[PDB]
Amino acid sequence: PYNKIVSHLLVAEPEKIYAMPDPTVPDSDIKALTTLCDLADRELVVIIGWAKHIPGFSTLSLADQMSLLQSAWMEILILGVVYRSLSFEDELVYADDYIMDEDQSKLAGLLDLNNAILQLVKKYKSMKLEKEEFVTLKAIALANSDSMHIEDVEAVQKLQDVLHEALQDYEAGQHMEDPRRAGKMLMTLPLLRQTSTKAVQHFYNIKLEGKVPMHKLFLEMLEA
Amino acid sequence: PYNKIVSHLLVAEPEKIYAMPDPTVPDSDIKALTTLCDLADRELVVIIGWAKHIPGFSTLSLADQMSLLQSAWMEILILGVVYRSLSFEDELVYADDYIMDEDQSKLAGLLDLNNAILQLVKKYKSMKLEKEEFVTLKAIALANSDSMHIEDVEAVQKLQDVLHEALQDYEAGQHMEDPRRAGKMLMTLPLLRQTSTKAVQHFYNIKLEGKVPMHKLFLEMLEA
Ligand SMILES: CN(C)CCOc1ccc(/C(=C(/CCCO)c2ccccc2)c2ccc(O)cc2)cc1
Ligand SMILES: CN(C)CCOc1ccc(/C(=C(/CCCO)c2ccccc2)c2ccc(O)cc2)cc1
Repeated sequence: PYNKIVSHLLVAEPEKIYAMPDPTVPDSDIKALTTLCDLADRELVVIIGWAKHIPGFSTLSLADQMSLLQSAWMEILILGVVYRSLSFEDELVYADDYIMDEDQSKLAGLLDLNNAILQLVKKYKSMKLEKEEFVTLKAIALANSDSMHIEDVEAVQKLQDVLHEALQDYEAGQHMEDPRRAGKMLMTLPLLRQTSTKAVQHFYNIKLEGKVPMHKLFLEMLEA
Repeated sequence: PYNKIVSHLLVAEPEKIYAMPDPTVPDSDIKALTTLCDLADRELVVIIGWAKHIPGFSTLSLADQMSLLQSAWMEILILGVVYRSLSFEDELVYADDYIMDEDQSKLAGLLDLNNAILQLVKKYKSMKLEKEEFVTLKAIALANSDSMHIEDVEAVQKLQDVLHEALQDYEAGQHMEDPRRAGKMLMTLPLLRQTSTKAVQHFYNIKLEGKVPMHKLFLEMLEA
């Protein structure tokens, strides 16, 4: 039987979300970016709800909740896309109704970025990443997000340790064939940070945030 | 059984390299970058030599050797500065004769970058990073560098496994008090990737490679 943290993360895992592109609009770069914005906004709503079910998270200060989300939001988005794309070949499943191939990535101006995201997909395919590992890694990505402005270092570090421990216990219980599997999972996190870093700077480069700063969006969602 | 890997990493460890900045040139933005360029080039020579001592490295093809180095070189340079800087406060020690504080970083346009490196120093200070840990994470950084051009994926995966095992063996025998210490060390690698990624982008933005691309320098250094 799974440890309570992993099983809790499984029940907290949000339902499928759809991109729902406008069928009346001819495919273009603008259409793709519009659709991705629409998708991401819907996702961010449930990601904030999800974070508040990560044990420890809701009892941190508003400031610390905000810092972790500010630093990790794109990693969580991308990691979901990666998990969704595992049974596919050279394709990114943003949603069940929105799957982007190489050509479509080029048109959207996302080729180099999604190439790196396909690297992640490739690496998780060979490790045969399970859903339990995925939700836990997502939580760890949030907690291990390296914000510069943490107020309660001990609480955040305890949260990291709690989630690391949960991973390690799951691997000890479910993958005795590989005593080093948990560490292999943690070693995938640098490429996640890398691509997320490049995504976030592309995000600001082309001004997809709009007229309202992310900080202001998160504060709205967190105190709703 | 004995594990010789950490021991050979320790004997493979290069000697101190000195900046030797010109004592007749006015302390300025240009002087810093010149000092760092000339130090880094000498550092990279011993790094290539060091990498040749990593078991499995030089049995890779030249293309894969070059590919790991292309992806990792800045992480290796940075982790060295980080380790040299652990007994210092809010200062980065590029060499024994070249230490840079907050004000010198502004002069050189490196503040945002060095604040992130100091963030790494602060994290390692708290865990009490040991030399054995340091050298092994350097080796892991090389092997886990996520190059997109790898030919023999399996051999590179094996090298990662060998080094990961070494760290875990080391942690198990020497830090029984924390059964999760190896994983904590691995969770420091994202911030290093982030930091390097940003430094390499800056590297190219201000065009410090000069008239000879880094891959050409590596080919040259590897053939000597
Ligand atoms: C601020 N709000 C109004 C809009 C939210 O903005 C976003 C717009 C797009 C994205 C996304 C991407 C895809 C990145 C990998 O291909 C992006 C990032 C930067 C520039 C262009 C596109 C995105 C990523 C993952 C998703 O599951 C959904 C959307 C994430 C957020
Ligand atoms: C061909 N050759 C002249 C290339 C020179 O390459 C370098 C020049 C400088 C650097 C270095 C930095 C410091 C980064 C952290 O503070 C840098 C990077 C980008 C832009 C400006 C400075 C550097 C980093 C670590 C070192 O141990 C030595 C030098 C690294 C490489």
